[PDB]
Amino acid sequence: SIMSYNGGAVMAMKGKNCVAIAADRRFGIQAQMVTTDFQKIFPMGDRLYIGLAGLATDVQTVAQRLKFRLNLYELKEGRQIKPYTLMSMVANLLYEKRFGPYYTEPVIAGLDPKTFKPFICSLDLIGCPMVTDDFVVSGTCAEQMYGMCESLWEPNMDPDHLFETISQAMLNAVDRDAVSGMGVIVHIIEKDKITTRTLKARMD
Amino acid sequence: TTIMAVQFDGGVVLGADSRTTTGSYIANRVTDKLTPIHDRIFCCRSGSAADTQAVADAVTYQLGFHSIELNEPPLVHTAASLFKEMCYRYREDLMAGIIIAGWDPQEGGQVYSVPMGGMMVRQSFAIGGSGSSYIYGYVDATYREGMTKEECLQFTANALALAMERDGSSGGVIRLAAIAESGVERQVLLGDQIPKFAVATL
Amino acid sequence: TQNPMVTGTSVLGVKFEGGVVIAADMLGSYGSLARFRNISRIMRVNNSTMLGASGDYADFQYLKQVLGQMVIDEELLGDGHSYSPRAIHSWLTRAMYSRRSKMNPLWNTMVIGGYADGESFLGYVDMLGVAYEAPSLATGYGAYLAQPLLREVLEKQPVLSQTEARDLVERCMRVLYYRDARSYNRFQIATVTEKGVEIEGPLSTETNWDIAHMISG
Amino acid sequence: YDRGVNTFSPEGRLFQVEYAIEAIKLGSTAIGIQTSEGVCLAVEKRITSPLMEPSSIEKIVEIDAHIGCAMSGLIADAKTLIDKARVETQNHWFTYNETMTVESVTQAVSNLALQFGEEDADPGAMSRPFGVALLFGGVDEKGPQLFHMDPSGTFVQCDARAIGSASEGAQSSLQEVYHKSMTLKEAIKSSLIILKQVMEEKLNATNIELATVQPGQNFHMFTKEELEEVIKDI
Amino acid sequence: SSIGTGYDLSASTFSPDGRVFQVEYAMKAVENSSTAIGIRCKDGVVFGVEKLVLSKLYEEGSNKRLFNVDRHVGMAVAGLLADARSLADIAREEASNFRSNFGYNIPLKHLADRVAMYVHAYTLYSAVRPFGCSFMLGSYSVNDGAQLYMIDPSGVSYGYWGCAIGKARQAAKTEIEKLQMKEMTCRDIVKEVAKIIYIVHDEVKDKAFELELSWVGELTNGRHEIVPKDIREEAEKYAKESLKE
Amino acid sequence: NQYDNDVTVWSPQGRIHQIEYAMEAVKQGSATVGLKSKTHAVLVALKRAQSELAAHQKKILHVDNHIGISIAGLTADARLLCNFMRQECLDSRFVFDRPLPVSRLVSLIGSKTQIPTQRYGRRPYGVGLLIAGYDDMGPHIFQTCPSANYFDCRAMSIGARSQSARTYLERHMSEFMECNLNELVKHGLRALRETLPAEQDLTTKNVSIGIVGKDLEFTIYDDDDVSPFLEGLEERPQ
Amino acid sequence: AERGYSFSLTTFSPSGKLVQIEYALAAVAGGAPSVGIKAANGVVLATEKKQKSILYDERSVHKVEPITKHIGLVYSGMGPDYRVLVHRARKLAQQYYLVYQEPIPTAQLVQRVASVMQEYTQSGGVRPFGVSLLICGWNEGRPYLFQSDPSGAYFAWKATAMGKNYVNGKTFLEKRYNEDLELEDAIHTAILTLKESFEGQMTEDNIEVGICNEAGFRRLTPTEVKDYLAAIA
Amino acid sequence: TTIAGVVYKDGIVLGADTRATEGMVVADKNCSKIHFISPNIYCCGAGTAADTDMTTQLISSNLELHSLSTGRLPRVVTANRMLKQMLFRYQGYIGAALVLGGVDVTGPHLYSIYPHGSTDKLPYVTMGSGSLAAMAVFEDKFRPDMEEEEAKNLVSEAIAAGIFNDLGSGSNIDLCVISKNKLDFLRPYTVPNKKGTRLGRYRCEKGTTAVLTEKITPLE
Amino acid sequence: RFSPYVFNGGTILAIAGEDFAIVASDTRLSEGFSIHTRDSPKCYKLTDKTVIGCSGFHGDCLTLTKIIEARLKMYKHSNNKAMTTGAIAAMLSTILYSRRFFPYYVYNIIGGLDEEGKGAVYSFDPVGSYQRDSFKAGGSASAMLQPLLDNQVGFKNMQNVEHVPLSLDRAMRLVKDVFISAAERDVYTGDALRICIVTKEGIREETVSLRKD
Repeated sequence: SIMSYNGGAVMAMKGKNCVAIAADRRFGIQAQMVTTDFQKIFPMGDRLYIGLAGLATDVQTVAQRLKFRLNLYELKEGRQIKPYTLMSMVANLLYEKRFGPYYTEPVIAGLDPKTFKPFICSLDLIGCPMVTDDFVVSGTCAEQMYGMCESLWEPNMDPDHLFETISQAMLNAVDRDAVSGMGVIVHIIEKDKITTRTLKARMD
Repeated sequence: TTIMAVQFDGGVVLGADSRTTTGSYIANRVTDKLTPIHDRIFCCRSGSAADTQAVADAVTYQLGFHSIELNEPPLVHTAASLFKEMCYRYREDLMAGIIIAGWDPQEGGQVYSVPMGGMMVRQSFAIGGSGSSYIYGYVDATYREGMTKEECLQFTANALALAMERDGSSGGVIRLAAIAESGVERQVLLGDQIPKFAVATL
Repeated sequence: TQNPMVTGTSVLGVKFEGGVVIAADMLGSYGSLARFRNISRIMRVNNSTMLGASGDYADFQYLKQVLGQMVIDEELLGDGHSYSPRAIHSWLTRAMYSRRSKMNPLWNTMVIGGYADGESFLGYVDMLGVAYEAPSLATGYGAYLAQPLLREVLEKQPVLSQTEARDLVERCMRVLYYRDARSYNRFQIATVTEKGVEIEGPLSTETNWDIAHMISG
Repeated sequence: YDRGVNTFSPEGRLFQVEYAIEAIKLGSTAIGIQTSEGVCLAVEKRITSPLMEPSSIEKIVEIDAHIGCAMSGLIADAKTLIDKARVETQNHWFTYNETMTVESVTQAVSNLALQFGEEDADPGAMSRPFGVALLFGGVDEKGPQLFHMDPSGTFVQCDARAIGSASEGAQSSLQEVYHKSMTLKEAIKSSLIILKQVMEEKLNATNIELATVQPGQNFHMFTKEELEEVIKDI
Repeated sequence: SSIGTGYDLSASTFSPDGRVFQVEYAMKAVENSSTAIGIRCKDGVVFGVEKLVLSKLYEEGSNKRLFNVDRHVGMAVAGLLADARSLADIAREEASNFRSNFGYNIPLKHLADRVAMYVHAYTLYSAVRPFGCSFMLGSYSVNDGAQLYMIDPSGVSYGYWGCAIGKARQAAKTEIEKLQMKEMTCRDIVKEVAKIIYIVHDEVKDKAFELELSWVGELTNGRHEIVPKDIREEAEKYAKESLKE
Repeated sequence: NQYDNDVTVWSPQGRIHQIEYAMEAVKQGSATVGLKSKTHAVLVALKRAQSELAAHQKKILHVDNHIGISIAGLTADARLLCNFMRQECLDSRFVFDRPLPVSRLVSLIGSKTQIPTQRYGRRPYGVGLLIAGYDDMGPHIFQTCPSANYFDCRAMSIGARSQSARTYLERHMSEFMECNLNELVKHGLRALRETLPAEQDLTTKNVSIGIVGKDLEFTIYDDDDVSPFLEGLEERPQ
Repeated sequence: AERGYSFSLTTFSPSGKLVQIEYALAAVAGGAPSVGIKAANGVVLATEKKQKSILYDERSVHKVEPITKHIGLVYSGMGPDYRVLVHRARKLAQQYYLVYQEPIPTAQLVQRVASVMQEYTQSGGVRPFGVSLLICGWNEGRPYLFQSDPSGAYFAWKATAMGKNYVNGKTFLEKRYNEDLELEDAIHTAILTLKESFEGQMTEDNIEVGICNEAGFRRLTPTEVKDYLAAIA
Repeated sequence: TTIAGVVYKDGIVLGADTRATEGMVVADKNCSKIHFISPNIYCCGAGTAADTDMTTQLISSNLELHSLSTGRLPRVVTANRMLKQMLFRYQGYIGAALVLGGVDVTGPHLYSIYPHGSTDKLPYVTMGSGSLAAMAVFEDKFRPDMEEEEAKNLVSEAIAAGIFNDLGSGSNIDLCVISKNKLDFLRPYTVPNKKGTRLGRYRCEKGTTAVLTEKITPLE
Repeated sequence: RFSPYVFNGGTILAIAGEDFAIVASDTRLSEGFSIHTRDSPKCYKLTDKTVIGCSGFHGDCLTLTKIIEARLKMYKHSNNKAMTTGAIAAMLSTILYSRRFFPYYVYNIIGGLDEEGKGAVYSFDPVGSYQRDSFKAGGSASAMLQPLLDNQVGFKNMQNVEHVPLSLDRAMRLVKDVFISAAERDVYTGDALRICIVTKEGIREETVSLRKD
């Protein structure tokens, strides 16, 4: 498959007044790993991140064109973008290529810049949006991530517990996938700060 | 699908089954396959539902504008020619078997066939659709020059009943419509109103 | 046309003294179904030429329309000029080759007959643009069944009368009705003389079936 | 008062074409002579400063090994036509494997005649006529030929012809001295003589250019020394 | 009735009194043209044209102002000739396309409407100029009857029993209104047409001329045809003799 | 003067001045004559030279085996039209394998030339043509003007001082239909001759002849191939 | 046949003026007057919808038009131009909604419409719009009132007037109006500033009013306008 | 996916399930399949999710423009025409299967719209992988001129049939009731499905995840 | 599906002498196992010094022929002269290559005189690769004709035999002989044989009978 050509995993998780997004760090071509520091999570404003898994080229390209349109948005209007709005923007961007799609399944995680209410979502390769109140996953180890997230996720979690949960989910899901891993990175974001961590992970 | 049209003196008679299938499943067991193109011009559709609906709408539009611009009741041959043009020009992209029939103050009651190729021919009677195959013989041995309107009605009713009995892609209810200078008389034969034939026993 | 639908089979043609005769059954077949048993596959193209078509009937109707318009357009001028049979043949050749080269052919095989300036004309045009002249022509199964008979006669008596030609044509059509499963016992004969183009109505072929009683011995 | 570029005068002419003809009358004068031994083309360089390198002034160019061209008027406009002519000859060679006739090349360049206009045209079409007169000198199956072309598009074969500011005088002088049996030497000599007559500066080796095309020899532009040997015999 | 201060240089410009002078000038070009008349009776339509000969060097039947637009539709023009020919080509193409798309011969009123819309299209923009011609279309059918329409440079199209265009328009019309064409036959009409032409002709200002005559009716099975040399010369003789009174 | 500069502008009196000014371009060209018998069609044209050291302008062009033309006016427009006619003839032979009827070629020229007399920024063709042809209806001489109008002539002449030729031709029309080729070309040459002062006359240097007929493809004669025609004329003296 | 003039009809004068724009503004300052007031909890638009006969059906054409569910428009100047701009504005709003799935901010709509207006001052073969627009909107809690002129320039107002006597209406507004007004009081002073010009008996069918609170834009019923025109309610 | 629609005495009942699957894995347990077209017109969507989304949104937009211009409430025929013509133009490459229902000046109207552009006007329709079960329910228990609660019960029953008999369907039931003077966008109708209560606490305590790198970024 | 090509058979031969050129072909037009006609020669006179033989797909043969005619006329109009044989060869090369991605299914052999009056033969491939030859056979029976001509005209594999130039007489009887043998072994070759002789005098045409089976 095309999505499995580079592999990778991206997850987002809701908390109390916080939110989390994580991704593995492997960039490989089929069986061969090329790099272990590949960026799959991109800041789209303060307290608003997007996670892109799938074909590495389209990860980078979608990220870049997204930053393009986003910067234009934040210039024309005098405000940072709302999460729903970013989701609709990405959806539009992906559906523009309905018959020649980018091979990425984006995940959005952020807090409403006006309020603080956590928001998460995921989209098709052709931009079908899906919002949940618990978690979203995308990647070559989707079934694994689902398995972990359905068993670990509690509703009203505090930053530390959200962290531990999303970290264990990502680690244990990725460790049952051959083309995902070589490290995990987690952004846990709350109203006042953003914590970025790299997990101790297997490198095989 | 089984469609049928018979021409008589004062006008024409149209008949169709009501079964629309997607595979072996019946998406619609009560389809209207007799479609008004003008006040006294109808078409019988067969083939792709999307194709025939689209084409019929387009022809209705064109013919409406045409009739307004001429300030005259449109010719049946004209509607038939419009169908012919569309069905021939896009013959590789359409799957449609059409029967255009109606009345016209200039040439009276008329029936035209526009089969899948895009050719057009006038006929005394016309049949079309999957089920038509099973009633070619019957319709050939039962037809008779100079039928009355009610005779043509009973005729199409019988033929369609037989076809529907034999063809799996045909069935449901029978829709009839007589067209003449008088106007349009539509009726529906269902259940026991549908002609029955003695089934072999011993 | 990529997939022919309603089709007509063989078309026959033969030159004779001061004229040309063309024959074709009135059947439009839908695969193996004898669906439309009363259509003409012969067109009068002005007063000195005529056309017969095998293959897709819809494309034949299209060609009939275009040609008709051309003839009308020309006769509007009244400049004492008219399309010769050879000219119609040339045009048809160019058209078929053009459609062929666009990979969107007219699925027809056509026989053009004509009489002009004291000479008989008989031309064959393919759907690929293969065209030629000959004293006798037969499309489809006629090319396998009728043409050997026609040639057999014409290489023992090159000059035929109208009657000899008509008889020959009737015999050939009979053979076709015997051996072609997509023919019909109802045909037309079209003739060009200096008097113009005549299209004789529905003719039947007499058939013999005595060999039905030669089973055992 | 502004009118279209394709407007007729009540006399039946195109204003732009006529004004272009007028624009030629300011050009450097040029002389062509046709002869059974070859065709010669001579033109004054019109150096306006000692600081200007005169070798960068070419009013005579090679269209092909058997066809040369001398130009007068707006040289910038001439460059386009020259290139088009060369391309034309090369296309003809490519297609038919044989050289172009001088008349054919001339006709080709003449096809770009009244190909100007405002409305109903390509966005890369010419807005005005070419303000240039041309003299084609060549050798083919019909022998040595010489043709003349003006912004009207009308081209004609000529035995001896002058274009430029001193066109009339030079043409008269040519008429007085031309006969269909001259040698190439007499032709070149005559050309240089009349040129010296009409030129305002003193004729010398770095003041004009001269080129010949003979049946046995490809297009040749005369060197400085080769020019000196001729100017010697004034 | 004569304003020319830039208000008459384009068809995209109204005059302050609500007029388009370019169209009026084209009409004026029609007025300066030789006269052509057409008349409709109970079994068809007849056309007559006063074709002025500018030189004896021109052949008989040069510069015809009678056209075959369709096998059932004839056309008579007056005004700038080349324009008339172009409009004839337009009419022909319209009729052809109608046949190809609908299967039957185009109704005359419809052909008229179409060509007239085409003509009107040239009276709106500065990019093009109005047609310097007026024309008549004649036709006959058993299902429609005999029909005669007229179209002017503005794009106006009307149905007539009798009509005329060119120099002697009104005089010709006065001569026409004396006829009871609703009861006469084309046969009887040809003579009257030729007659009215010979009357209306001005032999002093205009030198020699040639008479054009066109049939279209039940006598011709609906085909627009030229009047035979016989009937033509008969009508001409009738005219010349009727001219001496 | 405000109805002078655009072809899309009618004058208040029903005229188009650009068309007429274009017509004036025909008169600026050297005279040419064309006449027909019942078997042959002949163009005769007075060539014309700038200076004595320049050859004489081509006046007769070949179009198709059965059709040739004589030009008068802008030579560029002449070559334009010539290429158009050639292409149309080629098209006709390609599609129908029969030569293109002369009257139809002419009609096509009319259609093509009418177009730019109605569009803004466009100009009429500044050239008049005489067309000699032969088809199924015999010989033909046609005349085309910048006004996009055309005429079927029995004989004609256009260009500078062509009124004289027009008069002469108008005198001897009744002879033409029964003349032989030599006599026809003779008459054409006389018609062309009357367009000159008594000082100058025809030569093998300033005359081009073009003939087409039932037994002869369109052919152009000039230089020494004209001599057999001229050497057979009456030295018309003042 | 037709193509199009490709040159500007609007050009700089030697004084540095875009004459056609100022003439367009002259066309605006000759039309029926309109008033707009932003009032803390809402916005009011009102205009003189004075017909020319009793034959005119005033229940057929409107001057106060909705653009979406939260944005409204009125104008001063030429009607047809306004109608064009209304269609265009609605289209723009819907494009925005299709891309962002979020109702268009009033300022953004104003900017886009203004861009369209600017095009017709520079593109070929066209004259500028003879219309000034007043645009009201509810977005992000706050209320919004903008004005866009034929040059394509726009301004945010607390309150303003356009059309005939717009200067005196403007002064009247500057004095007899200020912030912390409820929408009701704003409607009151709006009909009051329109009445400073409406020559004749100002009925419930002589003027048109539209409101914009955080419940959406809507046109006031003639009944409600009658109740307000009772110099009370 | 199981979507259905029915015509009752006072209007129209639309029904849908809420499961969204990617392959044979449930991605969404609470997907909204009932889309807003106009205040009086709604549309259930099966087939390619993105295509139904964009199609339905586009038509909603164009219809808002239409009603804004006309000043009247949109008709259902209009929605049907726009949808079917757009879909036919794309020759089935837009995988939108739709149940379109609404109330007009001419009354209640229910169409089913197929991705190729064919439509059917019927008193009851079903679309989706679970359409045959729902259709069975309808063909067994449908009568003309039902009352509101009866119709709601019938539709919810059909959607339930789909939910429990089709692997493509599941979770909750959404209804949308549209009458001449009421709009009941009940979401969801009734969730006949529940995750079983967690028997364990797999809660991880702080420090149980080893960290290699940390970086705190203060905001504002 | 649909194939725009069909093989129509036909054999073609051309020989170049010191002062002559022969271009010969059979007259049979066939398709599949049938005879379309027995009177359809593959030779076409282009100029008075040049003849071309075209074998293969008949539709392309016709089309190509007419294109060549039109373009000859065009060169004449444009240059006031006729095309030389070499010029026609080169032009043909370009015409054939213009269809590089949808070829004319035509094997062409040009035979005529150059400008020195000497015999010239040009052989082509369907995309316009062309060379000059002393003699060349193309078409169905090409492989039967070529080796004999290599033997009797090229004197290949012949020891102590005088290298006398080919006379017209001998060339003619050679052409007749090879076509007679080909008619025996090739089912596509037969019915009749047309020979075109090209010399300063012009173009002669001779017709010989072949067997009709």
